[PDB]
Amino acid sequence: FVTDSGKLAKLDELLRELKEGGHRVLLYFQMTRMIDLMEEYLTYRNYKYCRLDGSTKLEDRRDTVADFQTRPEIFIF
Amino acid sequence: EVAQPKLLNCQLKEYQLKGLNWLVNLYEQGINGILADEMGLGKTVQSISVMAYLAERYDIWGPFLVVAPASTLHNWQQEVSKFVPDFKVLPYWGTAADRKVLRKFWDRKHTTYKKDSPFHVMITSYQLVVSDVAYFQKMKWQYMILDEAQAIKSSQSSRWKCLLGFHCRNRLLLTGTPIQNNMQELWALLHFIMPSLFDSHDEFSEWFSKDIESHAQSNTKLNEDQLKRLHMILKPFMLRRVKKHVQKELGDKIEIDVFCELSYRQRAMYQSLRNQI
Amino acid sequence: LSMRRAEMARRRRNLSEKRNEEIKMETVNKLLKKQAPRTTRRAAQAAAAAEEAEEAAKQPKRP
Amino acid sequence: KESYSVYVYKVLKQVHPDTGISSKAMGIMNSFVNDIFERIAGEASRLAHYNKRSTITSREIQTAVRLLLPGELAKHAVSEGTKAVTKYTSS
Amino acid sequence: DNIQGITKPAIRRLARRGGVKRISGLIYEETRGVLKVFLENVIRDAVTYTEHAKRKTVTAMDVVYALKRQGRTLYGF
Amino acid sequence: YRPGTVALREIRRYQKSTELLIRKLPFQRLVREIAQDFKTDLRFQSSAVMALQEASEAYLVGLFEDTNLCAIHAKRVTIMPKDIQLARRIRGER
DNA sequence: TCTCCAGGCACGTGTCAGATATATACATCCTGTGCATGT
DNA sequence: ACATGCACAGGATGTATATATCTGACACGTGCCTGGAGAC
Repeated sequence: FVTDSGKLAKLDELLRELKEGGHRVLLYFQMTRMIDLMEEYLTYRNYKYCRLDGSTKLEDRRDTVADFQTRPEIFIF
Repeated sequence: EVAQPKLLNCQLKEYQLKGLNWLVNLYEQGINGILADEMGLGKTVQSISVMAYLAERYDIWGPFLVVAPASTLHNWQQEVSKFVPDFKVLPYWGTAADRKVLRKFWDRKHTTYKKDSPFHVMITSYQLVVSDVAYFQKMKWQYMILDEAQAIKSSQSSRWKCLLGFHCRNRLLLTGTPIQNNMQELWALLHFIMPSLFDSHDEFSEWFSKDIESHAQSNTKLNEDQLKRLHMILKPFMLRRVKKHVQKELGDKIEIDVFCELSYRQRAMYQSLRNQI
Repeated sequence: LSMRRAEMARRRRNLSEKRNEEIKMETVNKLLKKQAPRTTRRAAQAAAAAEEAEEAAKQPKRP
Repeated sequence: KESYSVYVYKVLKQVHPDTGISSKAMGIMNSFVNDIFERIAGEASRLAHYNKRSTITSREIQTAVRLLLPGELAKHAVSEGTKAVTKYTSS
Repeated sequence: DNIQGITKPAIRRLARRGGVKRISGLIYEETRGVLKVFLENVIRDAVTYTEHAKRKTVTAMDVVYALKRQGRTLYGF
Repeated sequence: YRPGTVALREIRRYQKSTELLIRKLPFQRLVREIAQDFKTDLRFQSSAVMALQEASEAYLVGLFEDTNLCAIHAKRVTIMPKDIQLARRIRGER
C-alpha cells in the first residue's frame, strides 16, 4: 500500500521526520475516500489521529476540534 | 471623523474606526460597499458598528437584516448582543414552526423602527433567505449585511437571485475574497452592490477582464492604463486592509513543494486513462 | 339577567385579550430561549463510561 | 381514546417487517376492526337470543364467524379461532 | 342557488372516473338532482344524531353513523 | 391522438388518482345550503364536510358505473338521463 | 368483589434517507439558424 | 429562384467529488393511571 502511491510513499518519509521533530500536522484532502484509505495507513504506522469531513456532525465537529487542541497526543488531524 | 457610536459597549481598534467612517460615508452618499479586510481582521464589529451609528444619530433603529452562513449565526447573535446591548436580535432559523412564530415579530407597517420595537436586527442564513424568500420580499429593510458574501459570487446562484430582489436601501458585503477564480465573480458582487453602475457583465469582460485573464492564463502584456482605470472604478466601493498593517505580530509561513514520481501501478493506470481518448 | 349576561360577555371578551397576550408573549419568548439560549453535549454515554472505569479503578483487587 | 392501533402495528411488523402504514390508513384499518367486531358480536347476540340462551360462548362466536365470513375466509377464520381457544384452554 | 356550484367539469370528472366516454348535456342537471336527494338523506340523519346529542355542531361521527344507517359505511373517520 | 383516444386518456388519469373531484368550497356551500332547511345556524366539523364529500363522490362514481352499463346495454356509448333513472330504479332508490 | 401494578397512552425528542442547491472544472449534446448546392 | 440538408454558436445539459442544509417519520424515553389480571 504505502509504495503503490508515490504521494503516500513520500508522505511516509515526511511524517516520520515530522513526528520525530514533535510537530503536529493538519493534513488536508480533497477526497474523503482517500481520507479513508489513509485512516488505514495511519493505523499501520500507529499514529494518533482525528478526522473532520463533511460527514462529521456539528457538535461532533466541535468535540473533535476541541480534542486536537486540548490533548497533544494527537499527531495528525 | 465620526466617533465610536456611543451605543457601542466596547472600544474599536483604529482600523475598525476608520472602517466605521468609510461605511458612514458610503451611506450619506447613497453608495453601497464591500468590506474586504483580509480574513480575520474583525469585519463583524464594523458592520454592527454602522448599524448602531445609524441608530444613535438618525434614530433609525431597524429593521436590519444579517445574512450569514448557517454555521455562523450563533457567533453573530452573540456579537450583536455584546457590542450593542440595546439591540433586540430576532433569530430566524428553526423548523418551519419555529420560524412561523417568529414571523409574527415582523412589523410590516412601520417603515422605520424606533427603540421599543419587536426587533432590531434579524439574523438569518442564506439557505433560509432563499427558501423563505416569499416572506423576506414583503419586508423592507433599512440596512443589510451579507457576511461571507462569497456565497453570492455567482450571478447564476439562486442565492444571488433572491437576495438581489430584496428591497433594501443599503447593502454591505463582507468578504475577504472579492475575487477567487474568474473576475466574473467580482462582477457578481459589484452588480449586487450597485446594479446601475455595473449594469453589464459583457461590457465588464470586454473592458477589463479579458486583458487581466490573459495576462495570467497566457502571459500576455498587462495594459497598465486599463488596469489603473479599473482600480478607479472599484475604489469608492471596496475597502480591503491586510494583516501585515494591523495584526503585525504573527510570523510568516514557509511553503514547500514536495515532489513525487508515480509508482509503477500508478503509471500503468495513468496511461490506460490516456489511451481511452 | 340578559343585561347581566351582556355585561358578563364584555368581561370575558376583555379578559380574552389579556389571556391571549400573556400566552403569545410567553411562547414568543420561550422560543427565543429555545434557540439562542442553547449549546450542550450528547456523548453523555462517553462520560458515563469514563465514570464506570474510574469506579472500577477505585477497587484494589488481586485475583 | 382507545384504538386498535398498537395491535395493527404489531401485526403489520409481523407480516411485512420493513413496511410501515400511513396515519390515514391506520384510521381505515381501525374502522375495519371496529366494524367486523360489531358485526360478529351482533350476529352472535342474535343467535343467543334466538336459542333462548343468555351467554355468548365460543360456540356462538364460531357460528357467527361461519354466517358472516365467506367461503375460504370463513373456514380459515374458524380454524384460527379454534386454534387460539385451544391454546388458551391448554395454558 | 348553490347547486350549480357543482360544475359541469366536476360532474364530467366523476363520470370519467366511472368509465364514461361521452356525456349527453342533460346529465348535468340530473346529477345535481340525484346528488341533492342523496345529501338531504345523509344530512337529515346526521342532524338528527346532532340534535339528539344536544350539540349545535355536526361531527364526523354523525356523518359516519348516518352513512352506516343507509348501507353506505364510510371507513376513515 | 385520433378522436375518442383523449377521452380514454382522461378516464385513465381520473382512475389512477385519489384526489377529490368536486371543488371543496362549492361542496361545503352546498352542504350548508341543505343543512339550514333542517336546522338553522348549524356548525360543522371541518372533517365532517370531508366525510360527506368522500361519501358523495363515491356514491356518484358508483352510480355512473351502473349508468354506463345501462347505456351500453341499449347499444349506446353516451349516458343519458334515462340511464341514471334506470340505475336508480333497479337499485331501489326510487 | 377488593386489590394491585404494568401495559399502554400522551408527549417530547432527535436523527437520518432522500432531497434541496453547488463550488471546482470541463466535455458533451443540442438545435436555431445560415449558407451552399441541387433541382 | 427556392427548398433542403448539413455544420457552426454558444448555450443547456451533463459527469464527478464532498460541502452546506433540511425535513419528517420513526424510534425511544418519560410519566402515570386505569383496567387487565389475581383468586376467593
